[PDB]
Amino acid sequence: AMASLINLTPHDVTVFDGDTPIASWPASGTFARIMEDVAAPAPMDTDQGFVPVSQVRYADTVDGLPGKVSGTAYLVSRVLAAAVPRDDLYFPLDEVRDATGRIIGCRALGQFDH
Amino acid sequence: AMASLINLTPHDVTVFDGDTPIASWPASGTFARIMEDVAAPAPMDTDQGFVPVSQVRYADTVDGLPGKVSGTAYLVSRVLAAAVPRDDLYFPLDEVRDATGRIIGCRALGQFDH
Repeated sequence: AMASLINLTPHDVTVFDGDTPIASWPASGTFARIMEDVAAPAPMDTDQGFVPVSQVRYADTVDGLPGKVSGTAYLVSRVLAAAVPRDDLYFPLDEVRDATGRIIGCRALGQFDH
Repeated sequence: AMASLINLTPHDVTVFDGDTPIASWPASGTFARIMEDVAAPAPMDTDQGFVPVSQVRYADTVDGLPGKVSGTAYLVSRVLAAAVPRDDLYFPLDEVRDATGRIIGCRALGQFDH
């Protein structure tokens, strides 16, 4: 039935119903992500000239993502949710922005269908 | 040797060396992405109250991504590049922002190491 969500993204997540925030989860301080190692750039010859290109290697595990348990689930980046086919991962869906374009909330959470 | 890059993202991609744009590729109008179908939200019972959650289904192919050829490669979203382990996909790396936080360029391109 009821679950609590822990926010593993760098920003507070707030769901808006119209102008009313109906749920909010503070950034936990932990950022669930697949860690990377960005190599120094090497030059690529393009029509536009020489362009720096870095190879990016990624870990085989996720950092900052707790284990599944009954009754707790996780707010993560959409990119992580796409990469990790777990059914306890939720991401902000339908971003709500202020006039400057800054994200202040979302209209729903999303879950990838597996 | 030399390659041209087609920009399959919604924004112009400009690589900066310091304050100087050393390469730029205009948005082609085609956005390479795995297409989605977002279901109507269903309620999830959370400690924060009832929250709308949409299931998101994704296609088995990529839309807007041309076939590999010698001498042409593709600028795509980092999220697509992560999902599709092709060696002709490049994404903006090390975003350069103006004072308002708007992305105006990048310092390099990235490629995921396979």
